[PDB]
Amino acid sequence: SFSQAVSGLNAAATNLDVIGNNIANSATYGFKSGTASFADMFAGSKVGLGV
Amino acid sequence: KVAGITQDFTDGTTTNTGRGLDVAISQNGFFRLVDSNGSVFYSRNGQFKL
Repeated sequence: SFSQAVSGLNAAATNLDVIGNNIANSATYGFKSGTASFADMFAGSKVGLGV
Repeated sequence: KVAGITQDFTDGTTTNTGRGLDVAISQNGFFRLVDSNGSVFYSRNGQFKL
């Protein structure tokens, strides 16, 4: 439906923000890079819910 | 002759919202609520605030 698509759009935005952050901070001296990890959601039924 | 109007308590679709204070029962049940006068009501809408 609309909810799964808008959750996918919302979760593919932090996955670009944390890459833009690394691209920006790839010149400093004490930095440790970061990443994100996703996981699916489920209600009581068998159809999915989003991400 | 129209007999009577009846509801339908089929479970709806759970939809993801994202905010903090929101709950959703996944099987049968209701939340219990009290007015400022003293009667008790039973609800299923789960939007809560302080």
